[PDB]
Amino acid sequence: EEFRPEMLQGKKVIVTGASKGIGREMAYHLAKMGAHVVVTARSKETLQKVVSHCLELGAASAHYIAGTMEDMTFAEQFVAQAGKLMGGLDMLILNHITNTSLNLFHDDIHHVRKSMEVNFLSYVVLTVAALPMLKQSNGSIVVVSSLAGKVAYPMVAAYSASKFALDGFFSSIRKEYSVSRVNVSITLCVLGLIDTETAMKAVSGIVHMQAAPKEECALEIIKGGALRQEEVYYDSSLW
Amino acid sequence: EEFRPEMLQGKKVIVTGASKGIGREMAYHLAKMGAHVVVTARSKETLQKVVSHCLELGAASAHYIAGTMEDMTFAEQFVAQAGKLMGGLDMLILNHITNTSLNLFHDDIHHVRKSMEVNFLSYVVLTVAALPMLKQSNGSIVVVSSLAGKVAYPMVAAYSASKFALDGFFSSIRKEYSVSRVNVSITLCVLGLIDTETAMKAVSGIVHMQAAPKEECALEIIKGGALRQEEVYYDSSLWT
Ligand SMILES: NC(=O)c1ccc[n+]([C@@H]2O[C@H](COP(=O)([O-])OP(=O)(O)OC[C@H]3O[C@@H](n4cnc5c(N)ncnc54)[C@H](OP(=O)(O)O)[C@@H]3O)[C@@H](O)[C@H]2O)c1
Ligand SMILES: NC(=O)c1ccc[n+]([C@@H]2O[C@H](COP(=O)([O-])OP(=O)(O)OC[C@H]3O[C@@H](n4cnc5c(N)ncnc54)[C@H](OP(=O)(O)O)[C@@H]3O)[C@@H](O)[C@H]2O)c1
Ligand SMILES: C1CCc2nnc([C@]34C[C@H]5C[C@H](C[C@H](C5)C3)C4)n2CC1
Ligand SMILES: C1CCc2nnc([C@]34C[C@H]5C[C@H](C[C@H](C5)C3)C4)n2CC1
Repeated sequence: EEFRPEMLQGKKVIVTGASKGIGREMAYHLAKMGAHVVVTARSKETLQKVVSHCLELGAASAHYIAGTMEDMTFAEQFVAQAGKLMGGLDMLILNHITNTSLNLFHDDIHHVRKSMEVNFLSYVVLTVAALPMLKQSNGSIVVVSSLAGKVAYPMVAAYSASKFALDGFFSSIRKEYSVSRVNVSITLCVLGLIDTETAMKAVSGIVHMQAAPKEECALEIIKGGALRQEEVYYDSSLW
Repeated sequence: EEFRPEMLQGKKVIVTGASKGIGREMAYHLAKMGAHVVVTARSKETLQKVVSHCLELGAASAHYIAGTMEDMTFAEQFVAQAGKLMGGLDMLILNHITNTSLNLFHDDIHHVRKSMEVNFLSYVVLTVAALPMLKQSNGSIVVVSSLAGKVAYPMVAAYSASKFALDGFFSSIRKEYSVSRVNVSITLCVLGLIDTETAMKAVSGIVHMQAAPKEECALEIIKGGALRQEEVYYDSSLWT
């Protein structure tokens, strides 16, 4: 089965970490495909500009809700609102991560914990909230992970710990979904370096892997989830 | 080259989740090799019985401290008290896990969180507490993981997630330590099914893998840590 931009046409999609970076690109991509979108992040400010340009790009719905994925109660409640706003859910793109930077690990448990809460725990919380709505549509769950979630790299240990956990968790749930009756697919994205603002600043003179375009990456994620692909790897050509 | 039971002789070792199972087996092995051991777990009474049989087995020191790795403060203070008792640390064997059982995941976020806290966070917290003592001894860290910490399996999703995190974190810290000046080794153990009491009860009649012996396991872990092996795989002869 080939991808067709129409596969997204009209679908009800949720995109977290959408105020910037790859998250925003997907929201615009989803708008250009005429989908319903609910974007979330902390920047109330930036989200509104993203919603508006989403309408201009052709989104069917284009709403936003702001709040921190540090608060599990928000993540839970947000999926309810987003489902109410759209009257259902087809696809849940889990993409937000707490800010991290390249640093040797010394004793920053605080970062290790916050990283695990925002990068891993909240995804499960959002997944638990979205599962019923997703079951009613035979929908899709999209987990945006990193190449550091498959291979441990120095200077990103805590972040790496969180992106592994997603692998362990969502890769098992996928197996349970199989012998259960759950028709919700789970696409895990293993991205290399992507030329987003925050990323490129963070790696500035440390190590160059030839980042790949955030526009093309954002689509390649959307493409995989549409095709119910088990996982997606963006520019392995660069590995 | 080969392991020699003396390599642990006199060494000051910590074993968590040592109140039973593979954790207890490691403490007894360590005493038989005549090392100093400080075991921790929640079971005050059971721990006392383990220290006693360790003295009998020939351990040099053989003490205990009781408490739950749910309280991050305890873990932090535990390594402090444990280092005073032995006057240093040579090897830190992280072995405890929160109770888990075969269950499809539905909405037990509570278990996901407790699993990450006990099976993963406390290990970092303990690792942080011991690094000075371990640097001062060019020591070793042993993280006891599962075949589920490398392959996703149904019914163990929360547990599996926690064991993946251990790999990602310690596998980087190992590489970080490589380019820093840190001579502390990190041994990751990927065990298959091991015939401990709780595991066999928890898997009974559901899963049919060839259980492997806890005595040989507990040793095969220690051998790995003694030789500063990056990781150890126990009875891979049972899976393929
Ligand atoms: N960029 C890469 O090279 C790369 C490589 C591999 C994997 N990835 C993965 O790709 C995803 C995004 O990459 P990126 O370049 O887009 O990062 P990014 O540009 O910094 O985007 C971060 C997003 O996450 C949100 N966010 C941060 N903290 C949040 C919090 N407490 N609560 C809610 N939202 C929060 C941000 O919104 P607010 O600031 O408004 O809170 C922001 O929209 C991530 O899942 C990453 O793991 C990226
Ligand atoms: N058993 C297997 O087949 C298998 C396979 C792969 C990997 N592993 C790993 O091998 C390690 C031990 O395996 P096992 O079968 O021997 O487990 P076990 O027999 O049940 O031993 C559990 C130990 O962990 C401690 N424990 C439980 N909750 C604790 C808590 N909140 N705080 C502190 N300690 C706690 C117990 O002491 P208290 O009850 O007194 O608290 C107990 O001494 C584990 O790290 C496991 O992940 C095991
Ligand atoms: C900001 C944090 C977001 C992020 N997610 N993955 C990465 C990578 C870190 C390094 C270098 C490169 C490939 C791989 C190992 C994954 C990019 N980053 C870095 C940018
Ligand atoms: C009780 C908790 C201890 C534990 N850790 N990993 C396992 C395994 C679960 C299943 C069957 C077998 C191989 C692999 C998949 C890992 C053992 N267990 C047994 C269950």
